[PDB]
Amino acid sequence: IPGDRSYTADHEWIDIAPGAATPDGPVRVGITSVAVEALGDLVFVQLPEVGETVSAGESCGEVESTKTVSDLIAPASGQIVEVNTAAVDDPATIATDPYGAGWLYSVQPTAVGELLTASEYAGQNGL
Amino acid sequence: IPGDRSYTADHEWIDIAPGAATPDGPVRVGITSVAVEALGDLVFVQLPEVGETVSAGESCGEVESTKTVSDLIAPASGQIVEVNTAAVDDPATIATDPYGAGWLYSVQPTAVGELLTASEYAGQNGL
Repeated sequence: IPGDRSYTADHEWIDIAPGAATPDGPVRVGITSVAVEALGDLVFVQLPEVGETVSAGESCGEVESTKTVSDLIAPASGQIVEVNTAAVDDPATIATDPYGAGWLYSVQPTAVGELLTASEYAGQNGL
Repeated sequence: IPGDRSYTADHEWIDIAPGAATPDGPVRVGITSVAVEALGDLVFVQLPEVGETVSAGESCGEVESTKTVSDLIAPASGQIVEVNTAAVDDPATIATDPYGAGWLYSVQPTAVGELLTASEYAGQNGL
């Protein structure tokens, strides 16, 4: 659980350093290693469209394994700027590298929901 | 993670002790605390019917939160002897006590799938 980003109780991360101001630029969002182990082998991923406005705490897509369908819950309100199409196309990549090449989208934030540090999130997950 | 029972890579348990002969009695199945953490607050459970024959590794029911639907994958082949109507009627009970009052059903096993010890299952999930 990289201490270089922030996390949600719903097992996502957003690349705002904990304590930091929300950047004057697009920040990537993804799922945690704990979500990967929860889900199993990923088979389908549905992302918001580039240019859509999402809201913190609202369901804005899904990740899906052979056994589980799980809603993506936006860590931040804002406009979607990029989607990681390599991730959608080869969802096995998300499981390989959830904090790196497996990022799911980037958002330009106007607001953030409840965010946890890596320590707080690790603690919620018995780590 | 109670050391007294067996676990699957899909985040269930079954009350067969490590190295125990597959028993003459019915044994309980349920989900692990890792499963609960991942799912969130549970709002709906679908279990197999009493009298139904299930197959190890086959999807035999479902647990559901507001954000996730997740298939129950049978740890064991066998006949469903009993279901926890209490947990189906009050699924919050499952999050509160996944290894005790939150058990889901009991099965009379004729076979078992891949099972893991408490420690092996802990090691896969970094606990």
